[PDB]
Amino acid sequence: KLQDVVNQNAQALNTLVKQLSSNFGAISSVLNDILSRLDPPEAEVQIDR
Amino acid sequence: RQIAPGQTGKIADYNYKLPDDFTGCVIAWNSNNLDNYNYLYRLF
Repeated sequence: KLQDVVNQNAQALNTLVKQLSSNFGAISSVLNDILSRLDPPEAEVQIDR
Repeated sequence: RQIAPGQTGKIADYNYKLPDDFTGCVIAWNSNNLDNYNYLYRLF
């Protein structure tokens, strides 16, 4: 039970951090790319995604 | 085509720019029938 509770907290945080690598349909998952590759009026649509 | 939010070009960059959330209209017509190198714009 205790090792399971520690594992669930680990899997939740590990999933939550892994989500930062995902696109969600943006042009890059790296926020600093979107903010440098594209002009703000274009970029904001990808950032809002 | 430069006279809109989210555009780029010499006018839209260096001379006259509309806010990204501009709230109104743009109206145009050709002026050749009235206009002569007297009209100037910015390049630097």
